[PDB]
Amino acid sequence: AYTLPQLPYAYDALEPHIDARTMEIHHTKHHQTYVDNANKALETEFADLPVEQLIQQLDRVPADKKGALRNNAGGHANHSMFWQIMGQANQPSGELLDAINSAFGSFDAFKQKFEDAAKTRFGSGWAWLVVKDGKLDVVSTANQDNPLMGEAIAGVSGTPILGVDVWEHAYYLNYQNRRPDYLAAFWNVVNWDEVSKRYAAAK
Ligand SMILES: [Mn+2]
Repeated sequence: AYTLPQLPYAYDALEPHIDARTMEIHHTKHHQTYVDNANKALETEFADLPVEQLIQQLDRVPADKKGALRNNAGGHANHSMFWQIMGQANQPSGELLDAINSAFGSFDAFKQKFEDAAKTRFGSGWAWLVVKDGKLDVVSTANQDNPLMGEAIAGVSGTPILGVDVWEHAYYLNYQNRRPDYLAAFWNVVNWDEVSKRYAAAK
């Protein structure tokens, strides 16, 4: 059903912002296990949907496969997006920048807001820039929850166009407890061409 997608770049392509050993473990170990356990939970009538569509249909799948698919289909969708919105000062332009200035006042203030949501995510989770009713918004989720899941499951909603992984596995080898330093580094590896593309597709 699902497979591990290939990275668009080498494991060391994001140095020194994210370390190569982390990129390799994160991808070949953590994401792989999300795929494995998602596939095992789908082996069911929902195994033909792409992961992005499945996680919109969780309140629908059996009551007892729901936790495993949420966590694991969630983890697959999230990490799959995550590799694609990174790439080797760095900022958006065009319509996405205009919408950022409209929703948050400025690129610099959007960053602050995105960082703050990432920092106050207590425990494991993600921070997201989403499109909701045509407008940009910053939110976060717990664990492998995704805003595509809806308000009831995820506690928030919208279509993610960018996300940052703040599970500790995402930054502990390079930054230990220093999440904020990880978050500042993350800005240097965002691929805003890809994010601009996702914004066009979702507005
Ligand atoms: Mn992760």
